[PDB]
Amino acid sequence: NYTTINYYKDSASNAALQLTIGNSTITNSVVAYGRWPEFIRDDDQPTEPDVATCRFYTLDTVMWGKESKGWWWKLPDALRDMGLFGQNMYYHYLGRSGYTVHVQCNASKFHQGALGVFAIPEYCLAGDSDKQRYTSYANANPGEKGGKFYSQFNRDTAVTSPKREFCPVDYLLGCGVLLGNAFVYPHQIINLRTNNSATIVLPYVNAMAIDSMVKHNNWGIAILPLSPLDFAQESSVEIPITVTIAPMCSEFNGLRNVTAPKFQ
Amino acid sequence: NYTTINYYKDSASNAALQLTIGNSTITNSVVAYGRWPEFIRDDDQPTEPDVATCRFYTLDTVMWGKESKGWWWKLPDALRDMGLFGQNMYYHYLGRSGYTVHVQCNASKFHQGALGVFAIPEYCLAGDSDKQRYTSYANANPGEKGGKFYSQFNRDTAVTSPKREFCPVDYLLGCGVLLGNAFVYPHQIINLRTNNSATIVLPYVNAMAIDSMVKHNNWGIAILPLSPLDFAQESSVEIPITVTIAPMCSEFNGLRNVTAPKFQ
Amino acid sequence: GRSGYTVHVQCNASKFHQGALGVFAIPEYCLAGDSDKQRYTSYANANPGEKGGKFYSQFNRDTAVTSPKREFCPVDYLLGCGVLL
Amino acid sequence: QRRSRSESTIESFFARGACVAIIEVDNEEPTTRAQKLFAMWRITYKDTVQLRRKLEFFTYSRFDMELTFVVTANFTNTNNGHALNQVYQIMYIPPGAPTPKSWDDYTWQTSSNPSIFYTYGAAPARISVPYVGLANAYSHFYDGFAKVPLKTDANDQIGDSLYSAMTVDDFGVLAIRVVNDHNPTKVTSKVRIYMKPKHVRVWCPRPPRAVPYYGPGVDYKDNLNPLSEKGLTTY
Amino acid sequence: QRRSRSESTIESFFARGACVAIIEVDNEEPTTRAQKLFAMWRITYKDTVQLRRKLEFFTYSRFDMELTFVVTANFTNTNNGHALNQVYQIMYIPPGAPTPKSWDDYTWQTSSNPSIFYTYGAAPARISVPYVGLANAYSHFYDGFAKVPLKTDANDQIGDSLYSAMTVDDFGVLAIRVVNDHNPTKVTSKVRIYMKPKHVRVWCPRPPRAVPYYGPGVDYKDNLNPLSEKGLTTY
Amino acid sequence: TQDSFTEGGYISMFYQTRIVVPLSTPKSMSMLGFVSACNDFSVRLLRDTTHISQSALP
Ligand SMILES: Cc1cc(CCCOc2c(C)cc(-c3noc(C(F)(F)F)n3)cc2C)on1
Ligand SMILES: Cc1cc(CCCOc2c(C)cc(-c3noc(C(F)(F)F)n3)cc2C)on1
Ligand SMILES: N[C@@H](CCC(=O)N[C@@H](CS)C(=O)NCC(=O)O)C(=O)O
Repeated sequence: NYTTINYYKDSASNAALQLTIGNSTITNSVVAYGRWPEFIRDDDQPTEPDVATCRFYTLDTVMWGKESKGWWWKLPDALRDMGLFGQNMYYHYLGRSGYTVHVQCNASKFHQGALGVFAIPEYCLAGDSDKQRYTSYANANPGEKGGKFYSQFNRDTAVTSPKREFCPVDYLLGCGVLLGNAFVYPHQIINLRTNNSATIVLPYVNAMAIDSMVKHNNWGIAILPLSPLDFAQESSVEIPITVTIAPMCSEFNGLRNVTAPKFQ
Repeated sequence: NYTTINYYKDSASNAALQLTIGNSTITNSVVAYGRWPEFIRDDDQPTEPDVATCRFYTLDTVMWGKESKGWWWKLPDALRDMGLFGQNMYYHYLGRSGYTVHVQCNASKFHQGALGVFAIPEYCLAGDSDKQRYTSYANANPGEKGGKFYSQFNRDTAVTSPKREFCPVDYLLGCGVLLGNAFVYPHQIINLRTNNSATIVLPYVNAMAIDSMVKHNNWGIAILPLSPLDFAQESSVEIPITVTIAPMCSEFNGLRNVTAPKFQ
Repeated sequence: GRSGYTVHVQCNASKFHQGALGVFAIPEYCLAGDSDKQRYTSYANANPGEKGGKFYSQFNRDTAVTSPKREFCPVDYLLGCGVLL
Repeated sequence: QRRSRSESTIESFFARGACVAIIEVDNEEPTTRAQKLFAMWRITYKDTVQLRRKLEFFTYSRFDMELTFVVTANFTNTNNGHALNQVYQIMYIPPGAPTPKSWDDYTWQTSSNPSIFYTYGAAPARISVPYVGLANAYSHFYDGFAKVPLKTDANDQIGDSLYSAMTVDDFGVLAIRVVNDHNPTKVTSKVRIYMKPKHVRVWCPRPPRAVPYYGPGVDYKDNLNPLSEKGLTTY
Repeated sequence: QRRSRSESTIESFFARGACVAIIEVDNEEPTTRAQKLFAMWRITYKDTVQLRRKLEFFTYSRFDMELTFVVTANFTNTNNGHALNQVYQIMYIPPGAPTPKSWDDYTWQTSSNPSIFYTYGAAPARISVPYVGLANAYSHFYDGFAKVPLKTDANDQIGDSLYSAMTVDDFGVLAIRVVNDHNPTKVTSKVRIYMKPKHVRVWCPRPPRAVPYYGPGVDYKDNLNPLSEKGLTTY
Repeated sequence: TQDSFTEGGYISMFYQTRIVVPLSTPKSMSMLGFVSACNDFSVRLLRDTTHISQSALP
């Protein structure tokens, strides 16, 4: 074989069913990257509410019709005002947690339509102005209500009082990539002719073992209608969509006074 | 592992309580660098007065008030006129010795103040003129009396008859460095509410095993008030400070006629 | 709910001061009212919270039927419950 | 035998040098008006689009770096004389270190900052850098801010920060100068920097960019119609 | 794993080249008036401030040295012709050895003194030096004199000496010349010397300099207010 | 260097009780502060400092 000896001392120089959680119960699931949520490994005492925070919280129901273009949420932003989980978030400097997301949508055998649910790590969205990275904290953290997609890019032509809001586009996924490839991310498809619910399990993903839960969002959830809703020969159709999220294996550290962000 | 062979023959080319001493007795201590004074190792017969020179000598008492800015002494300069130690100094060409320094200052429970005592190797002070390194031997070796610090730099604007004297500054330690870092040197703190005395043990420190004691000073002692003196609601307060120094493990060599420096 | 407690009382003075404080922990500490009506104290007045309450050297009856205060009237030497201190 | 996937590995996928910086430096007589006697470049991989697009296939990465420098010089006028061979100095300034204000200030002593002296006409310069990430991996995408506005803040500018940015200064800068004095004739030079990742690990694959980049972020402005026309039943 | 202190060692702290000398040498027709045909530089590390400040963290030191030389040349006029590649001679003159009085005197025979001949356009010159201290370690600070005045001295100048100085001549000097004869056109050149300590040992740590240096000693003249303003109860 | 993404926190001091002195005693006093590192401290990526400068060569 060919001979090789490394000269320098540095390595760089070298040549190259029912699910019950806590006091909540909901009656196949998808695990992101095949990794179940877990606590920090062996390699300041953390606080861990075993059941006061690891349970299912239900968000506000939304309506799906013939003109809906999609919805998106950010985690852990969406759960900032849910029981003691939010209190622990705002009373500590460092936090960590995984999630279990459950999407519910029921219809009849005479309806038709398909929804795509995508879980995206580090889901960064585009703005609505010539200025770059000018979106504000308040607009980037809607909370429980979340946001919506659009079919076109509407530039905010107002220099007097810029809105500083996102302008996602459905077929660009709001980030400049084609929607067809979004299936690279963890995903589920709800087809009304086969099923009525979707489930995803998300572990903690980040470049650090633990990070602030207030200034950084680890996950994004996007729901988009792949096929339009229809029902018999009716002009208008509307059905509800519900989202339920459960924290799992949550840890907090850095206890001090409480944080009170200015949301408008 | 990486392979390496040295080619050149030269290494440089290679890639990279009561303490009693002699007939003196004084009724925790600090050892500089954790090294006790010792005689020269195995690696002209030296002369060594075991007890005629290794004993405590007391200097002149000074007064501490509300405007005092500090005091400094040089060793072995301060002991040049102390018994047979000075005679041995001036009758020999080479000398060596360590020291034990004891600072005494007593007050009442209703006084307050703090003193910092610092032992500095190769304590070089700044001048008082535009000319550089122009200080004279007589002014640089005050002797028992020692010198004092100042709160500002007073330039000697007199070319007719320059004084050629030091101009130390308290917050610059007289050498261009911040006083707060002087604790890098061996040090003691005398706080009137806890103690009334300080003790330091200094070994012999120099680039040579033995050196002349007349043209080179090995140690400097600096005393500075870290907190101002106060007493009840009195306008003026003065208390005495005393210094006692004991040579330890002293050796001399190079006997010839006596040296008589011209001190003014 | 259930819990135990650790209570720490701090009070510092000089060598030239003098005085003595007694701290007592009482289970089921029930206090007396300030009116002829019996057990008429209100929830709000019986749960002051962090501020707490104070004792008195005498019993001051609340002679107001129009708008009764419904407050405790503890007495120092009776411990506020009818027993000697 | 059977076909192998040797060349589709991450290491093979990133085993090429890519340009990230073109920097202009001039040697001439100093004057009152603005000049390019020394240049300062902020380190980043987003100036170009090829290596950026290749890297953005993944969310997290961890690698060492190999940097190569190619220098090309030329004249500007033809009635001033000639020049002797020049020497170029390249200094790395990490965050917090003092920055030059002139081509001959004390900062060029480089007592602690690493520096390269390159002689024109020799082989292109080359150095290697280890992984210097504060966290356990580099983050190509960061959904968050560096400050959080608070209700008790005096004004709204205390907590304002750019979206999807970690630090104002990251990885420092590079300062390039010509050590030689000025000849009577002006001489221009360009330094091209080529970067090669080594010992690469990646996490969280991501769909590639489909529309032209617009700034350091994910914003898009123009040319949002990439796909072309074709018949449904046309081969 | 756990974090290491590999890069905070003394050897790593001093493992960089630092400039200590910039020397000008000219090649032109000799004339009656003063010229720079050959230059002599006194060896020291106090000309600059970065390496000096790094070294003054300690009272005593012991190390070997690595020296590197970078040469850059240029023209001055444009109506005299051109020149061929030049050769530079660098000679080390220890104390007591004869010193040149002209660019072509016998002293350049360098029968015993070491010398380096450098050809312009080649790689920067480099050499290594061992520890050459008379004592057991180098003394960055010396509180004393070299002479002691005596009562029997005829005058006061017999025993006068500079404070905090050991020897008038220490470590010798370096003499640099251009071996080639003079072309019809003048050519200027600068030699930059970079120094790297190796095999370093230190003793008696010392607080660093806080105010600008003023001369070889510890004297201070101006800018004695380094710290800035801040609020006592301001974060 | 100063950076919000790597801020460390805040240090504050308050009176738990007040300072009490008897008569014939000073009512004002001074306090000093010191800082140091522990055995679990490390640094990385040597660079030049901004605390020393130069304008002319000797
Ligand atoms: C992700 C990612 C990684 C990077 C670049 C990290 C490396 O940054 C550098 C570079 C480009 C050069 C040097 C460098 N070291 O030395 C020199 C010099 F000697 F050439 F000046 N340059 C040091 C770092 C940390 O940027 N984004
Ligand atoms: C402390 C301290 C250490 C020093 C410098 C000591 C080394 O001095 C030299 C230098 C800088 C160069 C040479 C030298 N030897 O050879 C050459 C030449 F060949 F390049 F000429 N230069 C020799 C000594 C002793 O200065 N202060
Ligand atoms: N600009 C002045 C100062 C030049 C100079 O020598 N500067 C010193 C510091 S004051 C230096 O080290 N410059 C960087 C270098 O040229 O290596 C001049 O050209 O005369």
